[PDB]
Amino acid sequence: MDHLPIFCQLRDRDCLIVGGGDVAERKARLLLEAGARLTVNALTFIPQFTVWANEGMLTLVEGPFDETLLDSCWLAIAATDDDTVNQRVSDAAESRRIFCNVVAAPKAASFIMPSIIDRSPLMVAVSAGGTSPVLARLLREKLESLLPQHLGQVARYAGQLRARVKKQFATMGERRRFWEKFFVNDRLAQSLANADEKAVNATTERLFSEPLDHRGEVVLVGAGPGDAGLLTLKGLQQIQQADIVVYDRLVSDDIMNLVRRDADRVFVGKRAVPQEEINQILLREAQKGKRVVRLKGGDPFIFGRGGEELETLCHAGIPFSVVPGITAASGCSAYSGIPLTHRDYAQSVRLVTGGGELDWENLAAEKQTLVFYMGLNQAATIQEKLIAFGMQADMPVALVENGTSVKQRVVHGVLTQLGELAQQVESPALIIVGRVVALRDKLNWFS
Amino acid sequence: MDHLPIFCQLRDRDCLIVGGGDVAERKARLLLEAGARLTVNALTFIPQFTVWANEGMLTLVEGPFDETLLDSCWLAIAATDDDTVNQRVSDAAESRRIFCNVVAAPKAASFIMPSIIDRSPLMVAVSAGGTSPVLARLLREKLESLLPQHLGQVARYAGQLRARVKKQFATMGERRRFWEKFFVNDRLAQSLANADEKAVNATTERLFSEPLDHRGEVVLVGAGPGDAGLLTLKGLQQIQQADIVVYDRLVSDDIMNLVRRDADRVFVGKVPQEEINQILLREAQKGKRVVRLKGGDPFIFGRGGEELETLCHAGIPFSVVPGITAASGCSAYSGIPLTHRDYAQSVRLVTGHLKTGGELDWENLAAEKQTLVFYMGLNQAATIQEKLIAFGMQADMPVALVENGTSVKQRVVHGVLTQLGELAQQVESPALIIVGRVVALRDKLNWFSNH
Ligand SMILES: Nc1ncnc2c1ncn2[C@@H]1O[C@H](CSCC[C@H](N)C(=O)O)[C@@H](O)[C@H]1O
Ligand SMILES: Nc1ncnc2c1ncn2[C@@H]1O[C@H](CSCC[C@H](N)C(=O)O)[C@@H](O)[C@H]1O
Ligand SMILES: [Cl-]
Repeated sequence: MDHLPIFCQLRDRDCLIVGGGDVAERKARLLLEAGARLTVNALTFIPQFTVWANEGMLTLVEGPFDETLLDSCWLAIAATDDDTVNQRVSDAAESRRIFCNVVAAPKAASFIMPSIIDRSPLMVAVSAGGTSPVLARLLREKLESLLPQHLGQVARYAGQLRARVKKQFATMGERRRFWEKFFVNDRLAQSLANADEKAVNATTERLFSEPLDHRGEVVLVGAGPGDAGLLTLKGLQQIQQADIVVYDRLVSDDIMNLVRRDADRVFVGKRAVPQEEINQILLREAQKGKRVVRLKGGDPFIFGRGGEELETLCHAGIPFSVVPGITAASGCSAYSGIPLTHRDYAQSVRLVTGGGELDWENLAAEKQTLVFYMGLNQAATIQEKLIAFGMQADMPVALVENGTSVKQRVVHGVLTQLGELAQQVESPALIIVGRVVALRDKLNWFS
Repeated sequence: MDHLPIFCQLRDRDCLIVGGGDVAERKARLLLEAGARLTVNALTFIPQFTVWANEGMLTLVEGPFDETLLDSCWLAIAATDDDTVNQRVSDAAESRRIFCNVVAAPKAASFIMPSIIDRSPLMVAVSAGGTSPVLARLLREKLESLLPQHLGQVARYAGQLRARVKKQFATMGERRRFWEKFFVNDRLAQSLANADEKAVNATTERLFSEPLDHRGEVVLVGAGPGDAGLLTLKGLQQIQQADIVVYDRLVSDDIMNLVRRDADRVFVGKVPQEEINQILLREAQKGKRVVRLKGGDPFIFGRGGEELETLCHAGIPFSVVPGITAASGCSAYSGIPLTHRDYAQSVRLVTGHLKTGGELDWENLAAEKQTLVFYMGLNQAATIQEKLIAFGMQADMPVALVENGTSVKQRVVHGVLTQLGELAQQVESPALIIVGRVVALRDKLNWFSNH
């Protein structure tokens, strides 16, 4: 430790930036977010500064550097392109004992500005002293993955709640157990972000009433189509906080390698298990006060039977939420360079499954993009019917298997070849029909 | 933000602690490790101060608070059990514009001391600012598990190499590609921790020798419909590393706070299409990392094709990260599942207005067993009501408009088809129109909020 990190309260304190270009604008925004009473000294300003000055948000002083602008200041920043000026500013502040930063130069400055993760009042700052700014960027990326946006909201609420955390919890050990289910109860977090100050109470007293070991909720989470990068932030946060993960084949191992190692896993997909057993497993492991995560390929509410799994839980009074995901259509479209819409090619995208019967004349109408989920088997009779109902036989067709994954296969061509091309693939695969499939020869950036 | 974190260089700068107990000792240890010229001024001192002064590491002043002792200082810590004394200290630091800390009063004074995770020269600082100390330790301990031990050695060796990297690579782009390869090299990390110099050099020489890609790139990122938690991991990596971010009206302020602070942002809302094409094409010419940040998914009514079509021929590398489309987002947050059993066998994503001429194929849209989702159809609600009824759709078919779906300003109004026109008047862009029997599932699956 040769830098001491301190968290400064800058609201209504005079702070000086010397320089009027892009780098000053990024430091000025930073210091404006924190409530500095800010002056900016420069030989000229990029328009964004003249805007801020008109909204009364800071003060501009045009001209050369005047060291008297430091007379009543608490922090200084050199952010010009002239090392002579920066050196003058740096030297004017050391004799006044104003902490000072030189953007150009970590050395020869009395403070360094780190990377920040803002969740006010909660804050995390990362630096390595000027040695490795990229490595701090990498740390900041990861930390932004991991901290819910609304954690600051719950941070705050914990404030005037420490009152009650003693007249209903005696030992410091149980006191921390409560605190631990507090900061992870996203139903409280969403309730606070959405100002719903009755969902907030109903969950505040459910936290003081229910036994200390009970945290029973269900979270339906979309895994996305296969690529672990295609998970959502809230999705990742949720599978970090899960007591149990109930998952099937359609969830990739890359996604499962993200699930906390000290967490129960129930494999529920197939081997070589009807819907209602899955419903009972979820119900069962939630009534035991465990935080359940149901992980499903793609998006839960698109052919995932997500609806069925949540109406089993609405009977028994079990909280739940849904974190959506990338359905296969979106992924496969993007990772094969076949946009579902483009210009006036198609007025509508149709996501269709493969009792009752499919309406055939509807599927042949022009100005559509047909996307068939679970249709490899019925693929034979699909080419027959579309031709029989008047679709042009030169209509491009594409089948995308293991979309977005490091083994993705794409097979394209023409509607007349549809039956031949469906043997060349296996589940999970997507049939895409329409004129946009011709775009892959210019847009395919994956293979 | 309520505090601005900075990292002070304390070597040879005077600081005052006032008070002399177990608290004062802890802060004094912190300031001594940071190389400060320390004065402690207290009425009595626990033994640890006595020993520190013996070895000539701080100056002791036994007596009541001496304001003049501030006159030379960069930081003051008030650390006594007397609030009256602590405030006199805070008031003397304020008149001299010296950042001051009061251990008993996080809300008074000028700076707060965070918890520290040392991986010197790597440091992570955590604080909830006094509101939550429990979450501080809970976060601090979790962070302690994520950062390896050898992260310090990698970082120390990175600074030693920083001079060589600046002479050898000319532009900013290729130093960036050097450092990205450097910090994800697990072999190079183990060789430093094992103090194996022959292996450090071998890997270092090969790295300096690799040709680096000088080209820029453009990445279409789907921002999702609004909630910042619905961005994808890949999409966070792109905007956390991007040089320029071209964004539009339909990207929320919460998503934009996730862009790298030292990147420039160009707005394209209210600008036509062929201009966006060129501004992208122009900003990628400088060989920078251009992110085009689009609400929703970029291939569902975002004209992501038009943008990338230029660059297949202009020799620019590009790729696309998909996003949560407004349909998937609004369904999950309205309680309205898009499919369900055989309520619907298919889901239609439809545009609200066509290319001037051309009529929507209402015969097709009117078909049974499908969920209908109209994008940017608000201003045409009344005609969708008419036409659908004209082409067979029943009258009591439920409908829902999800205005601003997935944000904290989300409104949802529902009804039946014959009310579609008046429902649209009490909503504003951006809104989605959902039509079909899955809308009835709302009163059982709504978990988000009663608006
Ligand atoms: N990675 C993938 N590549 C190609 N098709 C996929 C896929 N993942 C899922 N699918 C398609 O989706 C079907 C599973 S049923 C629905 C999947 C999920 N609810 C989603 O939103 O995508 C499979 O039959 C297959 O047609
Ligand atoms: N958060 C939101 N809530 C409701 N409708 C939204 C929305 N975000 C986008 N939309 C709809 O999308 C239209 C723009 S078209 C671009 C959307 C993008 N292709 C996607 O996948 O989402 C808007 O007119 C609006 O009708
Ligand atoms: Cl650094």
